[PDB]
Amino acid sequence: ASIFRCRQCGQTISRRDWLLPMGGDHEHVVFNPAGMIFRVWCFSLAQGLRLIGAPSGEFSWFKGYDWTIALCGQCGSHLGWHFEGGSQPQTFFGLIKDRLAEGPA
Ligand SMILES: O=C1CC[C@H](N2C(=O)c3ccccc3C2=O)C(=O)N1
Ligand SMILES: [Zn+2]
Repeated sequence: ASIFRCRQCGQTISRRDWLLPMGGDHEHVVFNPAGMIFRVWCFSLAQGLRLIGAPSGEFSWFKGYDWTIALCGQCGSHLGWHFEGGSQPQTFFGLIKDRLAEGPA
């Protein structure tokens, strides 16, 4: 199981080989201001998304990064966020682990 697809429609999104240990773990669990919990997996790279609007620094979970919502490009399901404007790396993807399906290439 080396590739991740959108759990709702099957759109190709990312790969196990593209997981990124930010802060020493690719997995981060975080809460938004509405108290929703997200088990976030960091990826260096993703595809098949649509990044919505312009970046925002408000409530950013990752120091020095601004965020844009990442929808599945096919079905519109909220898969995570694209993070940017930071350093080493300048950008990365934080994707919600239970909204993805993992399986064979
Ligand atoms: O790093 C992030 C990404 C965006 C995320 N976020 C949300 O998931 C959310 C839902 C409702 C209102 C405001 C927010 C918000 O800033 C958040 O809390 N931090
Ligand atoms: Zn989808």
